Formats: sequence, C-alpha cells, structure tokens
Amino acid sequence: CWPQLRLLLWKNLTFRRRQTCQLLLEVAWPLFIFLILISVRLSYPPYEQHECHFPNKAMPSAGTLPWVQGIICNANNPCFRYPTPGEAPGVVGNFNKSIVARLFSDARRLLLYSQKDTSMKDMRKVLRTLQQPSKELAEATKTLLHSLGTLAQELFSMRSWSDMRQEVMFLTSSTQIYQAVSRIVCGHPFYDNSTTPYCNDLMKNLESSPLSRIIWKALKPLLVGKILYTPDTPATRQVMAEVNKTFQELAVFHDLEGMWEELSPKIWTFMENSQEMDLVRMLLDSRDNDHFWEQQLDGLDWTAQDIVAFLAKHPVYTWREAFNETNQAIRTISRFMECVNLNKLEPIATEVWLINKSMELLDERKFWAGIVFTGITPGSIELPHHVKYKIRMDIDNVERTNKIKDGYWDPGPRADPFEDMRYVWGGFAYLQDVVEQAIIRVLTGTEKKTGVYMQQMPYPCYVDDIFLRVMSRSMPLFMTLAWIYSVAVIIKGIVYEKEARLKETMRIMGLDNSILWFSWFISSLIPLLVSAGLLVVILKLGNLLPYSDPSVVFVFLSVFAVVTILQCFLISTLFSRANLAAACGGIIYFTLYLPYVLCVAWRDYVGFTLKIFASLLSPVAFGFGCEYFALFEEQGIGVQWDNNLTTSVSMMLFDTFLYGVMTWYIEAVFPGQYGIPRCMEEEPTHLKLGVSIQNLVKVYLALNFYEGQITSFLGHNGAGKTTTMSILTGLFPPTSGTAYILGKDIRSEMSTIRQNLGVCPQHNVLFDMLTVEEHIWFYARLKGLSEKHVKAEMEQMALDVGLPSSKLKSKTSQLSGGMQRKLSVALAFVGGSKVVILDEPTAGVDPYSRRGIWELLLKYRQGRTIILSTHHMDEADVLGDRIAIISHGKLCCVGSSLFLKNQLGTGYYLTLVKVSAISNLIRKHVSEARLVEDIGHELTYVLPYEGAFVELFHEIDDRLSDLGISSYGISETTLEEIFLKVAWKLTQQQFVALLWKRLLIARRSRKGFFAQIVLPAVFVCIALVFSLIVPPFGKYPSLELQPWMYNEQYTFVSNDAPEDTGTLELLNALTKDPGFGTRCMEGNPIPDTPCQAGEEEWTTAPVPQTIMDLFQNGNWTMQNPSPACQCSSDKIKKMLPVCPPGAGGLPPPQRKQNTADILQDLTGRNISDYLVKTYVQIIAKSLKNKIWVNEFRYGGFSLGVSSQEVNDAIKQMKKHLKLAKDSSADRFLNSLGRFMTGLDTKNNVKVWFNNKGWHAISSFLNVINNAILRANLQKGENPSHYGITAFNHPLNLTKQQLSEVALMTTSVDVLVSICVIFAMSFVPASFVVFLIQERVSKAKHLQFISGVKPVIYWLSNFVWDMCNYVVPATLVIIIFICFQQKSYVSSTNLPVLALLLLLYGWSITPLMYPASFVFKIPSTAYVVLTSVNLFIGINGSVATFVINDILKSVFLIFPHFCLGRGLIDMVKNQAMADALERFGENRFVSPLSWDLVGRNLFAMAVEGVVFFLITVLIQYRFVDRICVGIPPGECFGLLGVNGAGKSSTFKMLTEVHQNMGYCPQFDAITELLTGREHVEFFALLRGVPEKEVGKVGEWAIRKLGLVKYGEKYAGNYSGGNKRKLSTAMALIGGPPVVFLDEPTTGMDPKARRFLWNCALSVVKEGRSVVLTSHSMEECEALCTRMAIMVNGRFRCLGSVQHLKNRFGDGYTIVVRIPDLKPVQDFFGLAFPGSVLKEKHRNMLQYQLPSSLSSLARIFSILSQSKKRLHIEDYSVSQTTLDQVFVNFAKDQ
Ligand SMILES: *[C@@H]1O[C@H](CO)[C@@H](O[C@@H]2O[C@H](CO)[C@@H](O[C@@H]3O[C@H](CO[C@@H]4O[C@H](CO)[C@@H](O)[C@H](O)[C@@H]4O)[C@@H](O)[C@H](O[C@@H]4O[C@H](CO)[C@@H](O)[C@H](O)[C@@H]4O)[C@@H]3O)[C@H](O)[C@H]2NC(C)=O)[C@H](O)[C@H]1NC(C)=O
Ligand SMILES: *[C@@H]1O[C@H](CO)[C@@H](O[C@@H]2O[C@H](CO)[C@@H](O)[C@H](O)[C@H]2NC(C)=O)[C@H](O)[C@H]1NC(C)=O
Ligand SMILES: CC(C)CCC[C@@H](C)[C@H]1CC[C@H]2[C@@H]3CC=C4C[C@@H](O)CC[C@]4(C)[C@H]3CC[C@]12C
Ligand SMILES: *[C@@H]1O[C@H](CO)[C@@H](O)[C@H](O)[C@H]1NC(C)=O
Ligand SMILES: *[C@@H]1O[C@H](CO)[C@@H](O)[C@H](O)[C@H]1NC(C)=O
Repeated sequence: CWPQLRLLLWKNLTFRRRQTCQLLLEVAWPLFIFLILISVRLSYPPYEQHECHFPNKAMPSAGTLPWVQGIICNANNPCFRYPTPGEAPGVVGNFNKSIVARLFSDARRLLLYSQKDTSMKDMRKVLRTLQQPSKELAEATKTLLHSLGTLAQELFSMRSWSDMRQEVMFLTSSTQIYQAVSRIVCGHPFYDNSTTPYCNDLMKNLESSPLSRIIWKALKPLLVGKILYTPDTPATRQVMAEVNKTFQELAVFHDLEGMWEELSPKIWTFMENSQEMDLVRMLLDSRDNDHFWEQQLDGLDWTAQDIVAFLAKHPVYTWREAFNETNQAIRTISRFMECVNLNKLEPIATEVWLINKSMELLDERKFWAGIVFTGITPGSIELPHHVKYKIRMDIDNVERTNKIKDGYWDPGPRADPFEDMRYVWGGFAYLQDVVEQAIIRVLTGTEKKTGVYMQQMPYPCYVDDIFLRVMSRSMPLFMTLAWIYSVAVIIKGIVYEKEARLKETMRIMGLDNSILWFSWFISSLIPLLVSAGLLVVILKLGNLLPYSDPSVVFVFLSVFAVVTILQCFLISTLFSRANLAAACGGIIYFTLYLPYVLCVAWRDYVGFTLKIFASLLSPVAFGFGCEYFALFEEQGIGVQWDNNLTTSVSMMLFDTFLYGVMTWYIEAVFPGQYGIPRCMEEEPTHLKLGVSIQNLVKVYLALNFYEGQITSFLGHNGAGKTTTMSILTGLFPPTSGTAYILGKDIRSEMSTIRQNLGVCPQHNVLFDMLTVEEHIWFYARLKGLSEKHVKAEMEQMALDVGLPSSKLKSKTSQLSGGMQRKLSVALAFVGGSKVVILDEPTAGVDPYSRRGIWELLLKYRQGRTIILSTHHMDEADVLGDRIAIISHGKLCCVGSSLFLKNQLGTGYYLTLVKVSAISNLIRKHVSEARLVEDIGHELTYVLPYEGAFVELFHEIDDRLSDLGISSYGISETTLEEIFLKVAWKLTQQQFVALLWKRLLIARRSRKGFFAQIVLPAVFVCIALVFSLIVPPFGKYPSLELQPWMYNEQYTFVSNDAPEDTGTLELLNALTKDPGFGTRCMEGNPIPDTPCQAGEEEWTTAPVPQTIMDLFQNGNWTMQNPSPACQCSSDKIKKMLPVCPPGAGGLPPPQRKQNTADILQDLTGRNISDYLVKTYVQIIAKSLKNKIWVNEFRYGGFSLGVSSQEVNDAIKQMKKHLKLAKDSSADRFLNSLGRFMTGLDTKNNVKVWFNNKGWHAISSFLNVINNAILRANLQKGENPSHYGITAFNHPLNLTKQQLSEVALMTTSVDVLVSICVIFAMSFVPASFVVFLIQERVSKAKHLQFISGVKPVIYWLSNFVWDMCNYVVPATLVIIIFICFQQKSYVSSTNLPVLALLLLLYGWSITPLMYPASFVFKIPSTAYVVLTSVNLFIGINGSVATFVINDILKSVFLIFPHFCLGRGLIDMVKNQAMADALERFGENRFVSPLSWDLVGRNLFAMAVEGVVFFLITVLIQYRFVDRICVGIPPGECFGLLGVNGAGKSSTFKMLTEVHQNMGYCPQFDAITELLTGREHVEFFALLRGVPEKEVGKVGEWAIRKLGLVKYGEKYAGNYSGGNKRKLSTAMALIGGPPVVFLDEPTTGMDPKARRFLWNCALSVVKEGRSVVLTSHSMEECEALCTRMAIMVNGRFRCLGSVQHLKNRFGDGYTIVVRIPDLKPVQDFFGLAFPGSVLKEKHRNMLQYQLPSSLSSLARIFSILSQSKKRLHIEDYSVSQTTLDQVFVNFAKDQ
C-alpha cells in the first residue's frame, strides 16, 4: 500500500521537476503580485492625528463684534490639541486679550465717565468766578484739582490707543504680518466698471496676497452679497426690516466721516485758543500742584512733564500728530466702508422671477442667499403661527442635499476649513440664525435677550490608515490570484493524466482511485504549503500586518489551500480536455469569488443563516476570515489565540467534506467516453493450462488456454472478444461463470490475480517528460520486484528491446511510432508476468517495426500464455498457434492454422502472370478447377481438394512458352476467407452550396453553440439594468432641516448656573409637550416620522462595580475627573484608543423625550472629557460586534448665562453740547447708541454639533431657535402649534456646472459601454472556432483539392458571417430599445447606433480571420480571443480617460475603441443638448457629423475592407525521377519505405483537379451535419446537375452501403462508417483517377472486404486507382502494378506475383505427422536449403530458398514420403509481399 504511494509521489515530483517551465512561473507570480502590493503599501504612510478641540463660532445674534471676530481669525479649525476655554461650561469668551475689545471697553468707560463727569461744568464755574485771595476760590481750586486728577487717571488707564498705534505703524516678514493681525483682531493660538477701482484693486490684492485665502471666501458674500425674497406681504416686509436693522447695526462707520468733518474745527479751536486749556496748562506747572499730580498719578506712566509736553504745545509728540493720525485713520476706514453694500435687500414678487433674478445676480457675481417664505395670501395677517421657509443659495457654497452622510464609516473629525465647512464660510448658518431671530422678535416682541454659539465636538486621538483597511478587507483577490495560477497548473496536470487513459491503466494494474486521489492531494498540497509559508513570511516582514502571529495565519492559509485543492478536485471531473480546463479554471474561480463582493455591498440586511447558506463556497468564507483579521488588526491589538474565525474554519471544513463527497459521486455517475457509469481440434495436453474458461455468459463459452503457445482470439468485436476479454480482466464481473486463471477463480480473488497478469490495451501508456529507463523502473516497482530484481529486469529489457544506448535510454518520449509501440508492448512483460493479454499490436506501424515486434513477442514465448486479439489476418496467422474464432457469443472453431485451412478451407490458389487456352488446359488437368478472377496482367484459379498436381505442374512447365504466361505462383487459403465463411454558373452553384451547408450546420446546432445569441442578449440586459440603478448625480431635492433624519442618536442638555435667572424657562420649554422641535405638535408636519408619544422616566442606567473604584479613587476634581487614556504609542499604531473602565466616570440620568431619541443630563460635568471618553468607548463597543459601526451622537445643548444706562447717557450727552438734528450729528450718535446696546447678551446657548452629520448644525440651530420661540411665548393657549421649519433647496445649475456634470458622467458612460463592447465580441468567436474546426485537414484543403476558387470560399464565409451577425444585432437593438434610454431610443440616435453596431461587426469579423490560420487546436481560441478583446476594451477605456489629437487619430484602427468612442460621444451630445434645452436654447448637432461620429464608421468600414484583403493575401502569400504510367484500370499502388514522403508526393501530384478524387487518411466529416447532405454538398461542388443531385446522392449512399444509417449525424458514426463516408466522397463526382490513402484503418472484417470489393469494381470499370498504406495484405489484395520507393526513386515495379518471385524468398512447407526424428532427418536430407523455422510436437515447418522452380519435384517427393514418413497433412505456400518489403527495407 505505502510503496505504491511512494511511487506515485515520486512520479508526481518527477513530473514537477522535469518541466522546468511551470514551477518558476509558479514561484514568481505570487512574489511579483505581493511585491507590487508592498510597493503600493510603502507609498501611503499611516496618517496620525492628535486629539484636539475647536474654537466656538459666534452667530450675528450674539453680537456684531464677536461675530466679526469669529469670522476673521479663528476660521480654520486650528486643532488646538488642548481644551479651549470656550468649551468650559461657564465662560463663552476666548477674547480676553483682544485689543479691539479692550479699545471698545475703554471707549465705553470714557463715555460713561464723561456723562457722569462734572469737571467741565466745575472748570467753567471756576473760570466765571475768577473772571468776575477769596474764600470759595480755594475750595473751587481743590475740587477742580481732584476732578482733573481723576480725568488724568481715566485718560491714562486706557492703554489701548498705544498698542493700536504701535501695531498699525509696525504694519506700515511674511509671518510677522500674520502675527500682527492675529494679535490685533483676537487672542493667540470687468469689475472696475461697476464700482470704484480702489477697493477693486484692494480685493485683487487680497486674492493675490500669499496667505490663507479663506477669509476672503467668507467675507465676499458678506460685504458684497445681495438677498431677495417672496412677495411683499406686510409681515414679510416687517421681518425683512428687522433683518435690515440687524444688518445696519454695524453701519456706524458710514456716518463717522461726516461727524469728523463737522467736529474737527471745533475741537481744533478748543485745543488751540481756549481759555480753559490755557488755565489747565497753567495749573499743570506750579510749585505745589506738581506734588498733587504725583500723588494722583499713583506712580503710573505719563507723568505731569509728559502731559505738559503733549498738551501744552503751541508751535516730541503733541496733539497735532494724534489729530492727523486720527484723521488719516478715519479717511482710510471711510474709503474702505464706501464700497460696502449694506443695502442688500430687494423685494421680489414671484418665485420664478426670484429664480431669474438670482441667476442674473449670479452672472453679476454679486449674490448672497435668498429666503423663500410660504405665505398663503398677501394679507395684513401677521403669521399663520407656523413659518415654513427655505434658503436657496449656490451649490458651491452649500453642502449637497442629495446625501446626508459619507456612507462608509472612516475616522476623522471632518473639520476641513474649506472642503466640508460650507455651512460656516458660505453664510448659510448666519442668514438662518438672523431670519429665525427676526421671526422670534416679530412673533412675540422680545428683541434679542439671547446669545447663540456653535461648538464642534472634539475627536479622540485617531489615526488614518484607510489603505490598511481597504487592503485587509479586500485580501482575497490578491491572496487568490497566485493560487488561481496554481490551480490552473494543477487542473491542467490532472486533466492531462485523465485524458490519456493513464488512470484507466492504473486501475487495471491493480490500483484504486483512493490512493491516486491521496497522492495527487499530497503532491499538490506540498508546494501550496511552501507558498503559504513564504506568503506568511512576506506579510509579517512587510510591516503591513504587524502583531499578527505567523502560526495562525499560516494555519489559515493551509486550510485555504486544502479547500481550494478539494475544489479543484471537484472541478476537474467535469472537463475532458487539458488546455480547455486549464483556461476555464481561472474564470470559473473568478465567478465563484464574485459572490463575496456581491454580498459585501449588501451587508446591511444579510442574515447569519443566509451567511451560512452562502458560505458553501471557499472564497466567501476566506473573505469572512480576512474581515475578522482586519477588524482585529486595525485597532493594533492584533489577532491571537483568544477562542467569526472559528465558524469560518468550520464552514471551510464542511465545504471540503462536501466537495469530497461530490467528487466521489460525480466520478462514478458521469464518467468519460471510456468508463462504465453505474470442428474442435484436439486439445494439446503436452503443456500446462493457464486460463481455463468454463461456461461464460453475460446479459444477452468455454476455452482452455495453454502455457507455451501464442493463442489467437478473433471475432466480430460485437459478438465477442470484447466483453469476453473484459470479463477475463477485472473490468466487469462474471455472470454465472468461472475461469481459474492459473489456479485462481476470477470471482474469488482479484488481488492475487492482478499480481501476475499483465495487460496491453490499444491505447499505449507512455508518460511524457520521462525516460524509457524511468518508465521501466516505475513499472517494475509497481509490479512488486525488489531493487536488484528490478535492475536485472531493466538490464534484460534494455538488451532485448534494441535501443541499448544512452542516446535513447536517457532521452524523452521522442522516438518514432515504431519504437514507441515496441516499448509500450514490451512494458506489459516487465515483472515476469506469467499471463499477458495483448490487444491490437502493431495497429498502424510500418511492416519493419511490425516484424521487430513479432520477434520481440516470439522471444517471450517460453511459457507466458500470450492471448492475441487483433483484426489483422496475417499477424494472427503467423503468430497464432491455436486460432479460436467465436460468434453469437458461442465458440465456433478452434485449432491450428493447418487444421483450420484443410478442414473447411478452400483449395489452393494458383496464379499466373502475363485466356481460353490456359483455362481449357487447367480444366483438362483438373476437373473441379475454375477461373476465380482475371485482372490486368494476372489470372487466378482455384484447386479445391492426388497425383493430379504433378501432371498439371509438369504440363504447365513444359508448355509455359505457349501462352503469355511469364511466371507461376501457388498459395494456400488465407485466414480471412475462413473468417468470412464461418461468421460560369459553377461559381454561383458553389456559393449556394456552401451557404446551404453552413445554414444547415447553424440550424442543427440548437444543443450546440446556440449560446452565442442569448448570452450577448443576457449580458446587454444585465448592463442596461445596472444602468438604471446609478442616480443621475445632478439632483438636489428640497431637504427639510430636522435632526431626526438620522435613525438613532444621543442628545444632551447641560444647564450651567441654575439660578432661575433666564435659563430655567428656556430649558423647560425645550423639554415640554412640543418636545425638541417640529416633530409632532397638533399633528406630524414631517413626512415618514410620527413621534412615539408615550415615555416619561427620569432614571439612571444600572451601573456595574465601577462606582466602587470611583469612590476609592476620590478627589476627582473638575480637572481630571476620569482616569486618563493612552493613544498611539511608539511602534504601536492604534486606530482608536482603548480606555480602562470608568471612562466617563458616571452614567448620567437617561430619559426619552418622545422623539425617538434619548437625552442625558450633563449638569456640572466636564463636557469635553465625558464626550471624548463616551464616544470612543461606545464606538469601540459597537465595532467589536461586526456591525459596520455608524455614528452614535450628533448634537446637544449647553445653556448658560454670560444696557439702557449707556443709551440714556448718550441721549443726555446729545441733549447738551450744541444739540442739533442734522443728518451728520444725530444719525451718528443714534447709530453708535444702537451698536452699543446691540452687543449685550443676558443668557446664551452653546450648540455642540458633530460635523460628520452633514445636516446636523443647521437642524440643531433650528431646534434651539424653535425652543427659544416657544419659551418667549407668553400667555399663549399652548406652545404646541408655534414653531418654525427651515428648508435647504439650492438653485438651478448653470452652464458651467452643466459642463461639469456632462464631464463627470463619462465615467458611467464608459462603464456601461465597456460591457456592451464585451458582449458584442462573442459573435465572431463562433465563426472563428468553426473556421478552426474546418481548417485542420477536415474540409479546407479537401475543398481546395476540387475546383472551388478559394477566394469564393472566404467570400461566402464573409457573406454568411455578415448575414448571421445581422440577427443578434437586431436582437440586441430591440432588447435595449425596449428600455426607455432617451440617449439611444431617440429618433435621431437610433439609426446612427444601428449602423454603428453593423459597421463594428463588419470590421470585427475579418479581424479574427487570420487568427485561425496559425492555430492547430480547436475549442480554445475562444478564451484567448475573448481575453484579447477584453484587453482592447480596457485599452479603449484608458484612452478615453486620457497628445490627445494624435491619440484619437491613430487609435481608430481598433473597432472596439471606435464603438466605445461612438457611444461616449453620442451620450455626451445627448446630455449636452438636454442641458441646453433645460437652459432654454436649441442645438441640433447631428451625431452623424464627420468630426464627431462617422469618422469611426468610415474607419471601421475601410478597416474591414483592408482586413478582408489582407486575409485573402495571407493565404496566397502574394523524389528521384518518379515515372509511372496509369492506363485505364490499373491499381498502381505506390508503397514506400518509412519516411519516403508519400504524403508530400501526394500533395505535390494533386481540369486535373476535377479529374482527381481524394480520400484523406484522417476522417473528415462535420460533427453536426447529416450523412446524405455530405455527399450532396460534395456532388454540388463536383459539378453535377441541380436535379440529378438527389439521384447522385442516393447512388453514393447505396453503393458504399450504410443505407440504414444514411440519415444521421456524421459525428455519431464509427470508424468504419467514417471511412465509408470518406471513400464515398471520392466517388461522388466520378473522376477517372481516384487517389486513395489508407482506406481501411481500424476497421473490421466483413467490412474491409466490402470496401475492397468496391475498389476492385471501380477498377474493373476502366478507372485506375492509386493507394498507399502499411498493411501489405491490402496491397497484395488490391494493387496490380506495385511501385516500391526505397529512397526517392521507384526501386521496383511490376505485378504482385512477378515481384514476389523475382526478389522474394523461397517457398514454405508445413507438415504434420509423439513424433519421430526420422521425419525431420529425411526432410533435411531431401532439400539442401531446408531451414527449421519452427519445431513443435507432431507439427513441423520449413523454408526452401532458391528451390522454388522445382515445385513439381517437391510435390513428387512429398507424395513419395507421404507413406514413408507417415505424414498426416502437407501444405506448400509462396512468399508473401510483406516478406519482400521487409527484405527490401533490411538491406537498405
Ligand atoms: C476637562 O478635562 C480636560 C482634560 O480631560 C481638562 O483639560 C486639562 O486642563 C487644561 C486645559 O483646560 C490643560 O492645561 C494645559 O496643559 C498644557 C500641557 O503642557 C504641559 O503640561 C504639564 C502638566 O500636565 C506640565 O507639567 C508641562 O510643563 C507642560 O506645561 C500646558 O502647556 C498649558 O499651559 C498653557 O500654556 C499656554 C502657552 O504657553 C499659556 O498661554 C497658558 O497660560 C497656559 O500656561 C495648560 O496648563 C491640561 O493639559 C488639560 N489636560 C489634562 C490631562 O489635564 C479640562 O480643563 C477639564 N475641564 C475643566 C472645566 O476643567
Ligand atoms: C435697509 O438698510 C439700508 C442700509 O442698511 C438702507 O439704505 C440706506 O438709505 C438710503 C437707501 O435707502 C441710502 O441713501 C443710505 O446710504 C443707506 N444706508 C444708510 C447707512 O443709511 C435702506 O433704506 C433700508 N431699507 C429699509 C426698507 O429699511
Ligand atoms: C486727539 C486726542 C486729544 C484724542 C485721542 C486720545 C489720544 C490722542 C491720547 C489719549 C490718551 C493717550 C495715551 C495714554 C497713554 C499712553 C501709553 C503710552 O505707553 C503710549 C502713549 C499713550 C498711548 C497715550 C497716547 C495719546 C493718547 C492715546
Ligand atoms: C478673561 O477671563 C477672565 C476669567 O478668569 C475674566 O475675568 C476676564 O474679564 C476675561 N477678559 C475679558 C473678558 O476681556
Ligand atoms: C429650475 O428648475 C426647475 C426644476 O424642474 C424648473 O421647474 C424651473 O423652470 C427652473 N427654472 C429656471 C429659471 O430654469
């Protein structure tokens, strides 16, 4: 058992080693694939990003100055990496150090001090009293001194103007300006025709200044934009007037220039020539006032000396420089604010005019967003209590509304300042908040009393390694390609071993399929394990899968190799061709891998039971395991032994078991064309009996085979000798019979029988890539011989074979057919087998190797029980010692050759070579004589039988010169007799005939290649159906801003400073009956979301034993309230950090708010740390369960706490000091007072928003605005039906975006075009494979032999190919015109596409014609042509992606590229015309224009023409004195030596064409055509009449027989029937000379005689024939004038008898008498040339050379010694023709 496994493994290893061409590619392909993989890996490094927070943005309602400050500097998401103070629950600042805020606060302080100041009036009163020592003078002076000291302190304590002037002077190197502006504004981390060109050049410089050009993108729609709204309802007018007030709040700088121009001369003369200033300067310099100023300064800067130097200066810094600087600053700020359009309000009547005006303003490049209301009628009614409004803005400034989420999840806070922040810099949130605040103010009356801020939630220290994810979630493809190559190789090997019938012989040799499958398994698993180990090595070292144990991945790859090995064992039993299976395995495994990518996209609704029932394949389970590996690898923890993956391994093992069972079943139920689906002479007792059959029978005989005799076994192959020989072997069991083979019953023991019983079937067994010595060694080891015994047997076999040389012993299977057959028949004798069963030896080999094999067989006659079974007569005659014939399953005759020939055989055959005279002489010499047959220069007679022989031969030899007889001959009866006795318009005719034949061969192929019609149909159907799934990619529907667009989310509300001031009522109205927003309130005014009504429970989730450790780890202050968390340590790359328990610290109270979501109170908790830890831990827990984790929370609120005095003070100040009512003084003061009172906020809210949700910030802003509105509502009936809804609907796209979408749709266009190109390329594949089938010596050369004019052949082929491509063209046209694809079904795009497909077919059908020329194998050009067509399609797709002019000019040669570009340009022009019609114009550029489409049509047409021409061109490519005369009726058989070039001479020697007929050596018939139609087509091509064609066909079908099977498929016939059809084809036209070649190959008796009779008859009609073969019996029975060709020249010619007598050997005699030596002694003494050819018991044979002319005396001596030697039987024969042939071949 095990030794056989060892031999099988050795054979497999030798097959692997000797190739030296497959294993190197096998080891290089995975290396190359994964080298490309690692090269791609080393190009994308892992991106690490620290955790950070984002500053809070301020809306316009929270103050104009903080809003502008938030716009200006902190507009980039700086990613602080540390919690900003803005995220603190109490403070909302971060502008502590803002010098502008300090300047404004100092200005407010100066104002409020001046209005409460009395120094001016006190100084005036003191001056009046002094002008009108004293008593009250001292008190007045003291009060004035104190007042002026306080004023000096106040004026010096501002400290803001100093920094402002220093910074503006330093500004008037790249980073210094940025640092200065950042320190100034906040803390520390064609247009020239419209307006004046000054600020045009300013904005040009802003766009060209080398800084972050993002602040300009945010400031452009703010100071240049322009808004417009719905019809002029008075309430809409009121809300727009409120918005206008909010806008003009910042217009204080507009009327400041007039104020300065009006106040400058007054303050100038006040500081120049006023008595008050002179008195102040006088009092500032004294002897006692200096100490007063020193005491009042409190040691501050700007002492009294500096004050006196600055103020008192009539002619180094006085007030004049400050005055000039302030004047210049005012000039600059006025010139800046001049072109700032603060009147951006335009009322519009209708919505269509709204859209038109917005588009016009967009063309004018000055257009901000636009509000659209929903008023019911232009009435004075205030509001319908529920405002629905939309904000229409440009697309490039608003986030798209077609999607609300990125889809696939990926780490990253999504905080890019420009790419995904359009709701901030675009101005959407600003206008939204302004409109909501205006609506709130107009509904109730409260002005602002509310601030709003936006805070982005932080992110917990993530890293970006998307490449690792996409490569570990798509591992199977590149993990499987190399094994696809490996499985193709192993399938090629398996099917090659199975096709050659080697497995059948292995089974016959005494083996079971189990050990073969095991050996194949081991031999294919060893290199797969090697490759798996190497891949584990290259993956671990590649740094692409760190922290992954090599052992577990190695075991995984080993199980994968095992399951793929069993899968290929499954797939191999369905194919019976090596290359076909090797090419189809790859595509079949690709098809089996596709379900994985098909199921991975629909993972949202896939069931575990569906996963199991779909895991019946190997690639899907491997992909699941790889997904497990990826999920456990991405987080850095790796994969280890931790007890999914186990389920995947179990499913893979179940798949292995299922594949094994499927193999075990299919190998038995459906095998190949060779498997089995589930007058008796004296018996010589001188030798031992080896095989004794006894009463053998089957389902609808007894012989005794002996040891030393080579017994023959003849039969009709239908009545026996086929199932009897199989029953003698182990193929089929017996049926009520027994046969003791060498003393062992067949049914008793079959193992010991096969141990000493060789076999040699017709199909030789010789493995390729091996030596004959290794063959003998392997067969001897399989026999069971020892080492020394095997060596001795190999030496003996090499000595007896005849090739004892290293040039042949160490060479591969390269010898000629002769030595190959000799070695194959000698192999059956290795091991010393005592019983051998041959089958058809020397079937089609030359007579020389036949004699050699005969000698080799006779050398093994010393007791081996050779059982011959052949259809040849001479072989079984000269080899068979006991001929036995059976018929009707019963034994008929048995005995020696002489016994069978003299018991029932006819008399002698006497021939004469060159008629009534000789006939009468023979009749007078012998009465029972007759004239058998007379041929050209020959005559035969029969002597049916004895002294008449002597007298007749004497009379013949005496009167020989009388007649024309030149030589005589005598022969015995051959065994074949005993076997038979016992059991012009011709061009149009050829055109229509070819068309008819091809039409029939296409019609009768319904079961055949009919898929070439429905397969392109189903593929184009799949394509056009998939084309109806991709969205139009250019739509933006009306989206409603509501936070519940996401299914589930966690909200939260944090109430800071709970003192009931202004926050408690707001937070209450946020969580009352109306809920969060507009979800459900007296109905559900939101579609597809009715709110869950019943839930009210303020509870805390059950906490595990972590509160314990939280208690024992006390002192958890506000700072560090929870244990820390580590992330991204060195050499440990973690996608998301892992934190210990107690991440948040305490589960907050959870409660549902009846809106399909749950809120948790976060009062007094650190919001940032809690959010970070909860988010990271929840995301980890969610991704742990393989759910494709989505987002968790989106938004929350933090409500906290941060006037008329300044307004009243400004009013009182304006009342005095030269009050007036001009448009320069009152306007500026009122605007400044409004700006001052529009900056204070009592209470505020901070909306925490996640940016992963595209529509989260706006929805939560709407929610908080609705909450504010419902809270500010007073004494209402109920807050239910009071609410606002915000919509987002962009405007229509313009020409630019239309061009962009027409450019980006080309991807889907080429995607749908590629599959059509692939599906349309399957029609010419059938044509080319049919041409290949007809090209290999079948019909092309045969039709070329007759007059066919080969150009007409290709012409008719092209015609039918066009006519047959017409059908699927119209079919697919109808199929995908049924679909409403306006790009194709239009009245202007249908004919162009129609003739585009037509010309594509016309150009593609001749392109694959020359590919059939050099291709000597059928049924495999299909796959390679499909592959190269796919490659051309990929090339055309790449060229379309894109020097382009020459590219599109030279790439028009490929018709696939032509059709692709045609479809692309067609859909492009369709989309362009549709867009132009949408915009309101009309373009009618026809697709048939020469430049666009039509150049491709002409190119494809001329390409088809030139391809047909070059195909015609390729076909045309632009012996020693052979002399013989063939008269009428001369069968001039021209034999030759081995390799004499008979086929070449036949092809050279072949009006003359029409006068010659050919019969191919190989069968030539269409497998799907009919029998009668073959000869009908060949008669049509011969030149017979159209009406007599049926008569000629009937004559041809009746002449050669087979009339019972005349109407059937030629492919379903047999060898004899195929040869009959072939020889009938050569007579359908009736030429004078018919050239035949091997008419009988593998045929049977009672059928060869039929063809021989037909040949003799067609010769007898005066028509000479010419044939050649190897069987010399056929030549001697058919030919009449031989022509032997030794080396190029005719070495011998003449009749058969003349050649047999001239150069032939002597006669041969056989005598029959235990025995006596005296008879042999007398026989040897009688003849001098007697030679003992064979000596047996009671039977002798001898040869007489050079003594044939004395046959009369030979017969006389025989008749004399008949009574003396007591001989029982005599026989005398002449030398056969095969002896003459082997003699001529020996002396060469
Ligand atoms: C909620 O919970 C978070 C943490 O989960 C708390 O945030 C912590 O508190 C501060 C932010 O509010 C952070 O303090 C900063 O730490 C920086 C780190 O630099 C080193 O810090 C270590 C101590 O950990 C020192 O030994 C080193 O010498 C380094 O200084 C400081 O650099 C930073 O100092 C600032 O520097 C800037 C620029 O120079 C100055 O302008 C500024 O005035 C200040 O000096 C500052 O001290 C703290 O790191 C942060 N994280 C942790 C783990 O503590 C929140 O505070 C909690 N919420 C509330 C309301 O408390
Ligand atoms: C809306 O506000 C703008 C300014 O914010 C007002 O326009 C002012 O008045 C006229 C034009 O109407 C101009 O001469 C002024 O220069 C504009 N600006 C200022 C600062 O006065 C406009 O009148 C307002 N419209 C409504 C309906 O209130
Ligand atoms: C035209 C004048 C009278 C009205 C404007 C007030 C300006 C000019 C006065 C009022 C207060 C003064 C400032 C108060 C003190 C300082 C701090 C010192 O380190 C630089 C000078 C500086 C900054 C003074 C410059 C001049 C000053 C800014
Ligand atoms: C900065 O913050 C502190 C809080 O410690 C506050 O007292 C101060 O007024 C702030 N500065 C401002 C608002 O300019
Ligand atoms: C804008 O697009 C809508 C969508 O159908 C269309 O009805 C409307 O007429 C378009 N308006 C303009 C001005 O193109």
